[PDB]
Amino acid sequence: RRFCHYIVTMRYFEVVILVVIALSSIALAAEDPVRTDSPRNNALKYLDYIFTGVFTFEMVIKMIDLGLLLHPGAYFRDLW
Ligand SMILES: CC(C)CCC[C@@H](C)[C@H]1CC[C@H]2[C@@H]3CC=C4C[C@@H](OC(=O)CCC(=O)O)CC[C@]4(C)[C@H]3CC[C@]12C
Repeated sequence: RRFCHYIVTMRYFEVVILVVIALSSIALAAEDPVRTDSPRNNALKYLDYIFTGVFTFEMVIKMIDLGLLLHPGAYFRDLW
């Protein structure tokens, strides 16, 4: 399945990741600090669920494809 992981990251995947990043940044900029229970916060929290799911899916794909700290050139070998 590692070849599938390699091919998924190339199937226009960076653009989708960037779109998710931008939309989640706008979602962060749209929160209401003072009204902690207003419906806007309720919608943005669902948006945050979606963005968290997408990001953790990408992170798991990266773990599987590149491998953990066991060797250089893998996950945790970058601060990013
Ligand atoms: C090149 C990059 C840095 C562009 C940056 C643009 C956005 C990061 C910022 C600029 C001003 C922000 C907006 C300022 C406050 C509003 C109102 C906010 O809530 C409302 O619509 C008011 C109605 C209500 O409170 O119920 C929704 C998000 C929004 C559009 C924000 C969306 C994100 C915005 C567009």
